[PDB]
Amino acid sequence: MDFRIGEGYDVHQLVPGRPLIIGGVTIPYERGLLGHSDADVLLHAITDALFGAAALGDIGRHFDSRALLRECASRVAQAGFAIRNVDSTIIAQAPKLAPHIDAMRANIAADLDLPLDRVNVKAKTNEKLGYLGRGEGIEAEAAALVVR
Amino acid sequence: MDFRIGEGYDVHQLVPGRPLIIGGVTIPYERGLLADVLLHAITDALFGAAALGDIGRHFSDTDPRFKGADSRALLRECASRVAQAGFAIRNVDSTIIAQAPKLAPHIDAMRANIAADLDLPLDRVNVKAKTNEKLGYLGRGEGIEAEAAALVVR
Amino acid sequence: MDFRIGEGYDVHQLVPGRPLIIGGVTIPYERGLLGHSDADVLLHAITDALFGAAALGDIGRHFSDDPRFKGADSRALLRECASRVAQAGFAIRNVDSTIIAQAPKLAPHIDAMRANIAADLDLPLDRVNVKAKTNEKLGYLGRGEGIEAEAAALVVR
Ligand SMILES: [Zn+2]
Ligand SMILES: [Zn+2]
Ligand SMILES: [Zn+2]
Repeated sequence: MDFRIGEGYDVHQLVPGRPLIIGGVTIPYERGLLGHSDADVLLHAITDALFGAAALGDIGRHFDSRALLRECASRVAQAGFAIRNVDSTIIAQAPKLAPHIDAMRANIAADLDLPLDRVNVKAKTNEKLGYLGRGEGIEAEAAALVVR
Repeated sequence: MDFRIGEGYDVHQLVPGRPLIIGGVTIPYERGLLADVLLHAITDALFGAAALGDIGRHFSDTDPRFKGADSRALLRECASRVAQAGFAIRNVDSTIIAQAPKLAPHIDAMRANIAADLDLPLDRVNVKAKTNEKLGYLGRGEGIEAEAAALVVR
Repeated sequence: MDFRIGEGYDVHQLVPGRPLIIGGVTIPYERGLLGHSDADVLLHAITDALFGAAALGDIGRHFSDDPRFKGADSRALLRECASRVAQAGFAIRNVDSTIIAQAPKLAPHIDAMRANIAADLDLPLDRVNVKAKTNEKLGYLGRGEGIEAEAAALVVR
């Protein structure tokens, strides 16, 4: 009954010459996300939500973004926590994300050793507003529930 | 003891020539949303907690089953789907971010609409109001955002 | 087993001539956050998440941007928030949060922020978390026009 919640945020710029990788899925696109890692904004947001729920700090303190997510899960477990569920949203004007959501969920559940029914990924546009609306970047946000 | 959490986001442009409807409430104002940003966010948080995908998967602008549906009917159908999936709703919290108009006078009405649609006691539904301190498109009154969190249990 | 969750958001402009106070920490810097109170964006977001979890409205309902709160210490506001949440019958189980800022560097101050929040909520450190982010050079955040914070809280009645 010792439940905890975590919340995470990430954003990266969309630039020429990078592959677009979100939720571990390589999505055909003219630009990709800019970062030191592969810049997987969704996995990063979920990673931060998991560190937050476990009160283990953040991705900046601790560190392929799937390997990092798998290591995050290891650290959460090390602290005595079990992951109960993850929910998330990706915000991008383009490209279309719906065809790729199922693969992302499958990847996240594998990396977190969760059944598919405890993992969720939602897709949003930003209604043409802000840097998101202009296609300058992609945001992700996440929530995680854990228990010790 | 099988609890789950969900989170939701929505945003729309604020322009003259549309009514302003938030949380099922029509608010007198010179501009409107181009589109109930609060109900959408809550709807998405509930689907998320149940791991049922999102509002786009359930209620396609394509689908004829829901053409013209009010954001409240969609919220009600969301809740029915959440229950059949085996989940009971424990609470909802949310924030509306808008530079104008003032939203405090309307909060109890929004809470009442949401609690009704989700068949929840009023004290398990919360709506919070923020400005964006004149920063960004929110700050310029070009759009309004909402965010939501939901706790459920199977 | 009567758990509830809350979520919070805040933002303030970054301006010359103001103290920069985040998570109760006074951070040396040429600019500070603008607000009616001390404009502690992180404590405000956490305060809203707590009121939200307890279904008690928001920081605007409880602490109106009244001369009673000009210059107000946002740690005193957070403690009063916690007092009201407890009066409503709720116990706090944990808090998580994120600060998004182009500058200054926040990592050196995070542990102090966590300690302040934990003291104010009468929680052990291992139930309080503060994460620091940049906005990867995007938007008004990327231009340093303001600082955002967001929070999540779990409580139980
Ligand atoms: Zn990232
Ligand atoms: Zn919407
Ligand atoms: Zn504030």
